[PDB]
Amino acid sequence: GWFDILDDWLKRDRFVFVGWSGILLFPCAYLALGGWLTGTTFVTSWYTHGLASSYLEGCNFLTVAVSTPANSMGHSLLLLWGPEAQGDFTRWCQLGGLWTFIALHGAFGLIGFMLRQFEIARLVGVRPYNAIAFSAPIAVFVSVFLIYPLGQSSWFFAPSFGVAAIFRFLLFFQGFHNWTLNPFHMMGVAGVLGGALLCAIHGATVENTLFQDGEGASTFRAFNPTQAEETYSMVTANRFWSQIFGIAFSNKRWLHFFMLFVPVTGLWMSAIGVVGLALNLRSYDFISQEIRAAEDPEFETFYTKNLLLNEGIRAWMAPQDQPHENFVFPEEVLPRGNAL
Amino acid sequence: DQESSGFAWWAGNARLINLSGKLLGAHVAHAGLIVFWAGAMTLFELAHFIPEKPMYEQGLILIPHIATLGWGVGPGGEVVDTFPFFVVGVVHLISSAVLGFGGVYHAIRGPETLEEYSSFFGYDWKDKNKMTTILGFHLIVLGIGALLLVAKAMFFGGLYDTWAPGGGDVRVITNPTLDPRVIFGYLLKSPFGGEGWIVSVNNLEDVVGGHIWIGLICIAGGIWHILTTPFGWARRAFIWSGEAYLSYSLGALSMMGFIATCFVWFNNTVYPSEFYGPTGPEASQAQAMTFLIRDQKLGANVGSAQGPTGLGKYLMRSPTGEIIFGGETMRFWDFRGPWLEPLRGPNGLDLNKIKNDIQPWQERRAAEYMTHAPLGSLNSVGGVATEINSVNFVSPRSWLATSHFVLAFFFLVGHLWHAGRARAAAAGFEKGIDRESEPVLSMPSLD
Amino acid sequence: VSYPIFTVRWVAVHTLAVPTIFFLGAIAAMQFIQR
Amino acid sequence: AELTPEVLTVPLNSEGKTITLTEKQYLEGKRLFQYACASCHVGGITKTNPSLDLRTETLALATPPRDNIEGLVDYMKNPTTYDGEQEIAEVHPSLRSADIFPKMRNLTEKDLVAIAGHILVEPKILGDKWGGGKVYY
Amino acid sequence: METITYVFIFACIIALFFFAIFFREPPRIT
Amino acid sequence: GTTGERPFSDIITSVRYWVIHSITIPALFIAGWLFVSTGLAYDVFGTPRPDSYYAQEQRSIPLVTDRFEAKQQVETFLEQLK
Amino acid sequence: SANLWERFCNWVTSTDNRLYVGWFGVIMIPTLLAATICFVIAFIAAPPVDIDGIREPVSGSLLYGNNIITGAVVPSSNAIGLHFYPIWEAASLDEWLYNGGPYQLIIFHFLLGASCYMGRQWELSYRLGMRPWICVAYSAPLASAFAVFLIYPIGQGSFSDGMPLGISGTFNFMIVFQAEHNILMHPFHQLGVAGVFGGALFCAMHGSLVTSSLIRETTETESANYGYKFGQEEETYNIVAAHGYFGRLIFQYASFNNSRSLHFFLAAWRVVGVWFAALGISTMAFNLNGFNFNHSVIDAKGNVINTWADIINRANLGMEVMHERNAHNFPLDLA
Ligand code: CLA
Ligand code: CLA
Ligand code: CLA
Ligand code: CLA
Ligand code: CLA
Ligand code: CLA
Ligand SMILES: C=Cc1c(C)c2cc3nc(c4c5[nH]c(cc6nc(cc1[nH]2)C(C)=C6CC)c(C)c5C(=O)[C@@H]4C(=O)OC)[C@@H](CCC(=O)OC/C=C(\C)CCC[C@H](C)CCC[C@@H](C)CCCC(C)C)[C@@H]3C
Ligand SMILES: CC(C)=CCC/C(C)=C\CC/C(C)=C\CC/C(C)=C/CC/C(C)=C\CC/C(C)=C\CC/C(C)=C\CC1=CC(=O)C(C)=C(C)C1=O
Ligand SMILES: CC1=C(/C=C/C(C)=C/C=C\C(C)=C\C=C/C=C(C)/C=C/C=C(C)/C=C/C2=C(C)CCCC2(C)C)C(C)(C)CCC1
Ligand SMILES: CC1=C(/C=C/C(C)=C/C=C\C(C)=C\C=C\C=C(C)\C=C\C=C(C)\C=C\C2=C(C)CCCC2(C)C)C(C)(C)CCC1
Ligand SMILES: CC1=C(\C=C/C(C)=C/C=C\C(C)=C\C=C\C=C(C)\C=C\C=C(C)\C=C\C2=C(C)CCCC2(C)C)C(C)(C)CCC1
Ligand SMILES: [Br-]
Ligand SMILES: [Br-]
Ligand SMILES: [Fe+2]
Repeated sequence: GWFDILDDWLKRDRFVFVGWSGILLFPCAYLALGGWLTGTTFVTSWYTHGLASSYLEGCNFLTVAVSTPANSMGHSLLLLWGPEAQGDFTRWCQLGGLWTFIALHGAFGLIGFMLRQFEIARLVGVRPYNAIAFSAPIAVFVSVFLIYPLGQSSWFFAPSFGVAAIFRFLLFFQGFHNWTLNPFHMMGVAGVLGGALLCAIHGATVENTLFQDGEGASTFRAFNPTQAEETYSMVTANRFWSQIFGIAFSNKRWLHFFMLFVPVTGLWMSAIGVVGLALNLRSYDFISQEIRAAEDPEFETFYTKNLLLNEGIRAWMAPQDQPHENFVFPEEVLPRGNAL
Repeated sequence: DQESSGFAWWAGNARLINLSGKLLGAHVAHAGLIVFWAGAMTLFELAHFIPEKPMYEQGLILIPHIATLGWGVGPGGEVVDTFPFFVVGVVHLISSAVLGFGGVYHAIRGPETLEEYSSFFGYDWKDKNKMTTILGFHLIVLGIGALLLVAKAMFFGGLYDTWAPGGGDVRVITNPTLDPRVIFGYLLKSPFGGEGWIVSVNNLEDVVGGHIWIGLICIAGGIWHILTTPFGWARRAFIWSGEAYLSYSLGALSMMGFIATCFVWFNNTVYPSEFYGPTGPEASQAQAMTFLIRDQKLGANVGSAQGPTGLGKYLMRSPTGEIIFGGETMRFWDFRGPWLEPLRGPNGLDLNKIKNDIQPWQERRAAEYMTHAPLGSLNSVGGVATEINSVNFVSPRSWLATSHFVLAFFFLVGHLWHAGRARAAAAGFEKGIDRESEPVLSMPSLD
Repeated sequence: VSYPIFTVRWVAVHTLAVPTIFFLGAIAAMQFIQR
Repeated sequence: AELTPEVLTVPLNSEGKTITLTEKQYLEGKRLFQYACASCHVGGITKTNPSLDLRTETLALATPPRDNIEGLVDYMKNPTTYDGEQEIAEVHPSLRSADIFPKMRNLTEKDLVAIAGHILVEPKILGDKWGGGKVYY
Repeated sequence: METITYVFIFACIIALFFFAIFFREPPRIT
Repeated sequence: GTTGERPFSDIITSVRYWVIHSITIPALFIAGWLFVSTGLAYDVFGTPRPDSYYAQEQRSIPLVTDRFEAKQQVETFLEQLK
Repeated sequence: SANLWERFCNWVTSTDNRLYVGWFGVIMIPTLLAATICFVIAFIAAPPVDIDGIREPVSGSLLYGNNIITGAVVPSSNAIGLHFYPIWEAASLDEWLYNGGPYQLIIFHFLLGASCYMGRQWELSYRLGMRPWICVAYSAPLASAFAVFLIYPIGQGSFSDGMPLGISGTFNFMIVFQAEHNILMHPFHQLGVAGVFGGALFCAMHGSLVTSSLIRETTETESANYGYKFGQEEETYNIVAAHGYFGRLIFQYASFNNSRSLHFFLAAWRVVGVWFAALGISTMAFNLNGFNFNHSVIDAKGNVINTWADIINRANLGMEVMHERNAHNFPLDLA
């Protein structure tokens, strides 16, 4: 029963639980949090983005990142030993080898971690609603770091690990994608919004409903942990909203569950949208308008205005942003308003 | 001995029922700290101001305040001697030391109760008049300062008037405006674009002449609160709770941190553009101003030049039929100031004086305000959103506007915090409801 | 009681914590470089 | 070994003779620049009048040719428009600048000799991001 | 059409509102 | 509930801690500072010296043209600067 | 016997009405009704409005730009800047239209009216014995809405740039800003993303763990969401049975022991950063914009070495130029 021997140890309730997941989650969920930090202050991506990455370069926390490989690369999983660096951490490094290293690990580390909840939820024995809810970020990442590049040109145009790095990515889509007009994303928004409201509507709705089941003028003493039954009478809270916002709850059994949906739900939504994006198959235009605009120098909606910003945020952007494709944009050709 | 009988930790602070000599000497404690900053930062501002360089190109916000009264002034706004400044700065650090000296006192060896020891420097919040009285008292301490300006602009060296005949120069306000309707009319109307509640002040005497109407009212308030107990109506309403008082006296500041944040931003007078920055609108005008001269000199005829939008390239009418600067600069037609006024006519800008009368100095002054406009960056770097790294001044009018809001807001929400929970003490809900007696369980459920 | 020191809850902190104190010191060496 | 002195080696006067700079005296042209001109012409372009730039060509064509230290010095002493006449010191601050916008009062020869270098030194650095504003960067 | 649809899908969010704020099946305390 | 909790909640207060640790931090802080102080970082990752981005002249950017021999490019693009 | 008014004030404060008509409600209700019905109609047939000063009516709408995502209610004209445009001004209702008079009318009602809600949001917090800080969490909300409807306007020139009330006009207004202030390069916008990108990852858990921990009351005979009959002072979900898991997910101490710590904070996360962003915006209302790293990073010779934030720049320069083209005749945009 050596199998059960290994087992026995691993899953032994330490301080920070290890277990089977651990042989996956932990290693990968390390070189990843890791590799990020390593390059974060040490490597430059001057060979793919002719920009400065590392703090060593003088970069700022925000402006630092482990920017994706040169689009000249493709989707090659830039192995250390692959025909790329041919074996040469230094080179492999300069070739922005790591970003594949940081994504795939973070990939499998994001795997091991959902499996990590499932392990526990099974051990302590509880509904798999944690791990189930982890689909949300699972999809999201996969969508924006794996399928997208894959569906586009190179790993290049894939997100790059840094904040000003991803801040880029937003305006990228706004530029050549007009993300803000894709129904789906408008649900992603929807989720992260409805959910942020719930997290708090219910959040401050509890703190301000509960009872005097303790002594002082403070609540951190009030009954618990699992003893006395329920701190907030959902009846005294109920009638408050059904007179204020019109419709209130009943059965926290669903409130919690409805709280599961909203976010994880919508999040997933955009992820689809994004898959639309790898295929440039996006929601950019509204023909009905283009034609109604074409023949009418007097027809104008925010639809159109916005649409321009896009052209701006692309003619000015692109050249210095997609170097591999040597863009030669003469000052004239350059679109830009009156007086600016 | 608290934390167990006392309610909480973070909220540990607040212990105060009927009285407390620790909390008294705690406001005298902080009300002293505040004094410390006044001076320390002052001695940190003079410790810097280059011989002669824009007062706003250097991060000065206190020094500029001292200037408005007429200290270090100079014809035009140019500091004469780096001294009047150092006086208030150190007199504040020594003021600060004084604040320090007896606050820690009431705080550690100072007598607890204000009933056991003293019987006059002793309160109780339910004490309807004790509180009522102290009111008219600090009201009087304000009726006093409310006069400092009155004799400072009228007796010890008037206020710097950038609305002076020859230019910016500390003049001595001898004729304060004491016309009941004009000084009481200011607050009583004008909210938006038309004009500001009171951020709308033209001359330096409507202020001094009014800061006179204020030094009495509040002064005559004490002879009213110190002299009388609450009336017959206000008894009701008002939760004379201890906490509640923090709120009633608190959410007022939120109002002022706002009516302040708008003063540093718009008011040119009390906010001499020479000591602080050039009001957001002002800069926008200097923009057109410049390029209008630039272009007029190159032979263009501004009067007739038709915009590209077809509107008016340099000049266009206002919904009042007045004349005003075009471009986008239109939004700011209500703006007024000394460098422009002479180049202004009866129906707004005057096509004539604008053509030749365009004297040589107004060019650079209206040029400075362009270059240095109220816009900067989170990490200092004056210029538009995407300006390379070179200039790095961030308008004071910008910091004072940003600052005061952030605070002015939290306060409003701070008004809520207490004004509504204190409405839970006089009701006993504060701490939640009674697990057996819940008022919604004894109600004909609407459904 | 009888507690050990080479616990697993120990190897963990030492994987990311020790290299970090190497990192912050490495960084600190940069707050000076120039040209 | 990036900003060699053969690059700090600029033409001080018209005639065609040359004066070289130190890694040192450069910073000041700059430190000065920002104290002194920042307001406008940042990156090498006048904001009061975009029409005119601090580019090497421009200056060279100007009159009197200002593509030389003495010249940018002449200017910093006496300010005149492009092409000969119209002394513009009554507007554009200069050592003349009848004590106007004091940013000028203080400076000295050590100063003007350098700032002026900074202007001709830059483009040698910044390809031409020096004259072109907004579009480059 | 196009607009006729927009004003419709809308006026039902208004009905759907009226209906769940007055045709709420009362919550029972048992 | 059950907890195989090792010390922790005080091992900071540990007398042998802040001792054998008053030896480890600085033996770690500067350990890393030297990876930086030598210039070592560079040669480790390939990162350029604030002097080693563009050649002493040319205005090009060493953009890796190809994929299969990417390294060879990087080699000559490096030797480049001189 | 009490006179008629005494009745009046009890009916407005009666904890009995289907919906509370609180004192704050005597102003909220008439107010919000106004905002809406005006708008909802303007949203149908909104006559071409000319936001910017330039007489070039840009009017998305239904009977004009009949789409939901295109249209909206358009702003106020620079022309009348920060000026109050009372419908009784425009020498013709049709005037009021050009200048977008409907905008103000609605936005001010929805502004003060939703504060009334903020207000009459606590009126049960008292007229019903129970902790009042519910309306306090509604601060993260009302405020922010103001930050984008009142503050920025008092900030810049005029209501001309006040988050138009439209789907796309949103996007527009969003972009404009990101081009005029580096708000994405800001540690204030960050805090909204901090809480919003939090309340989310978080609503996901308390929802998660809470359903993940429920007794046993039906066995798929039907639903498990019946495991709580409304009104019971019991707690359908176990607490330590819950924590038991997360505490196990991330080492103990890291999972919540006390329920009070649980929830409550569930506000803590959002409302805190939600205020910040609300402010971040109210801040760039006086132009204390995001950090500037344009060029920041340099070389030895002085060659410029691009920070990431440099590209981000072009993505702004881009729009900076195109934004409101033909509406400015000079080179620097101070609003
Ligand atoms: C009726 C008697 C009386 C009087 C005259 C005062 C007067 C004052 N109290 Mg006060 N107080 C009183 C009773 C009184 N208190 C009682 C019974 C209590 C509770 C037991 C308190 C609790 C209390 C607290 C917590 C605080 C005060 C503070 C103050 C000062 C307000 C600062 C200000 O106005 O800005 C100054 C602006 C002016 C224009 C002032 C004009 C100059 C006047 C005051 C001349 C005074 C001459 C002398 C004192 C030298 C200067 C004094 C110094 C404060 C500068 C003021 C001196 C505040 C303070 O400053 O103390 C640290 C404060 O924080 N009081
Ligand atoms: C560390 C925190 C802090 C600091 C350093 C400052 C600093 C300053 N505040 Mg201020 N303020 C703060 C917190 C702070 N505040 C908070 C929490 C609020 C509530 C929203 C305010 C509300 C406020 C107002 C309404 C005003 C200031 C003003 C000022 C400036 C004048 C200094 C002063 O007035 O001397 C005291 C003596 C003076 C002669 C200054 C002006 C005298 C008038 C304005 C006072 C009228 C009563 C007013 C409520 C008292 C203000 C005191 C308060 C600022 C500390 C100064 C830079 C003044 C300025 O205009 O800034 C733009 C001003 O009008 N503040
Ligand atoms: C907010 C205003 C305020 C108010 C209402 C009070 C009120 C009080 N303080 Mg007090 N105090 C204050 C501000 C205030 N203080 C400040 C700002 C400091 C530090 C600078 C102190 C430092 C202090 C100490 C050390 C003590 C008190 C004491 C007291 C209590 C009795 C003494 C007294 O008040 O004399 C009333 C004040 C007068 C009659 C004014 C007289 C002024 C003459 C001209 C000079 C006073 C002496 C001075 C020359 C020498 C100062 C040294 C001093 C510490 C002994 C009384 C409740 C205790 C006390 O003395 O009780 C018997 C006590 O031991 N205070
Ligand atoms: C502006 C005037 C003002 C005054 C005089 C008070 C006074 C008081 N407040 Mg208060 N409050 C205010 C404004 C004010 N507040 C505002 C604007 C808000 C938000 C809108 C609040 C929100 C608030 C809450 C939630 C509570 C109070 C409480 C209190 C009381 C306890 C005192 C206390 O805890 O401080 C002593 C020290 C602290 C409170 C700690 C301050 C330092 C914090 C913890 C920062 C920690 C550092 C760390 C980096 C924080 C990370 C950020 C994260 C916390 C978001 C006291 C009467 C407590 C109470 O109910 O009793 C009255 C309480 O629970 N206040
Ligand atoms: C600066 C603002 C300020 C002020 C004026 C006070 C004042 C007070 N707090 Mg307090 N508090 C604050 C901020 C403040 N707090 C914050 C931010 C927190 C969150 C951590 C708390 C948490 C807290 C708790 C839990 C308690 C208090 C308590 C108190 C009271 C008793 C003080 C005491 O027992 O200390 C004892 C003093 C010492 C142990 C030594 C302190 C050293 C001195 C005071 C500082 C010296 C200043 C300076 C360096 C020297 C000047 C030199 C000069 C002499 C020349 C007193 C009224 C107690 C109370 O009963 O009220 C509710 C209490 O239980 N506070
Ligand atoms: C009760 C809580 C409390 C505490 C602990 C302090 C503490 C202090 N005040 Mg203060 N103050 C308070 C209430 C408080 N005040 C109230 C109710 C008012 C009414 C005006 C003032 C008015 C005031 C003035 C005019 C001045 C101070 C000053 C100060 C000192 C400067 C530090 C500063 O940040 O505070 C100033 C005010 C605040 C800080 C308000 C809240 C801001 C906090 C958070 C400070 C920064 C902490 C920050 C939040 C860190 C975490 C951020 C978060 C995102 C995680 C500091 C000791 C200065 C001083 O005395 O000289 C040096 C000064 O000039 N205060
Ligand atoms: C705002 C972005 C965001 C971040 C920062 C984030 C972070 C986290 N979410 C977790 C959980 C969850 N998130 C969930 C739903 C969501 N989470 C969301 C959004 C986020 N969630 C969205 C909003 C949904 C809600 C709608 C569920 C409910 C969970 C879990 O229950 C779980 C948890 O219990 O948290 C406490 C934690 C699991 C830790 C882990 O998987 O380690 C293992 C992975 C490691 C250590 C390696 C990292 C893997 C990645 C791919 C590598 C990337 C590394 C770089 C990119 C670092 C980025 C930094 C630079 C780019 C600047 C972790 C703290
Ligand atoms: C059509 C139009 C006009 C606009 C656009 C709509 C758009 C763009 C998208 C829809 C997109 C899709 C498909 C999915 C989005 C999914 C996303 C669902 C988020 C969910 C948002 C949502 C459903 C609700 C949020 C509701 C809200 C803000 C408050 C209600 C809170 C609530 C349920 C009960 C209040 C409440 C809570 C509580 O705990 C207690 C004790 C009491 C007493 C209470 O009353
Ligand atoms: C103008 C001017 C001046 C002055 C002025 C003044 C001095 C004034 C005033 C005044 C004012 C302006 C005032 C005020 C105020 C008041 C208030 C602010 C109030 C209030 C209150 C309230 C509102 C309340 C409360 C309540 C309610 C709300 C309802 C019911 C309940 C109760 C009763 C609680 C001068 C020349 C010097 C300067 C400049 C100009
Ligand atoms: C109690 C308390 C507290 C506090 C309090 C207070 C009240 C505060 C503060 C503070 C203060 C209130 C203070 C003060 C002071 C001051 C001093 C102690 C001073 C000094 C200094 C000096 C005097 C100096 C300066 C100078 C001069 C002299 C001149 C010029 C030069 C110089 C700059 C050097 C604490 C925190 C503990 C917390 C708890 C409670
Ligand atoms: C790489 C690699 C690897 C691994 C790795 C690693 C191991 C990484 C790592 C790592 C790490 C482990 C890093 C780190 C770090 C860290 C740091 C450098 C930090 C920091 C910082 C901070 C953060 C601080 C502070 C703070 C505060 C206190 C305030 C706020 C918050 C914060 C946190 C910011 C191997 C060999 C396998 C393979 C090859 C590649
Ligand atoms: Br636009
Ligand atoms: Br313009
Ligand atoms: Fe819950």
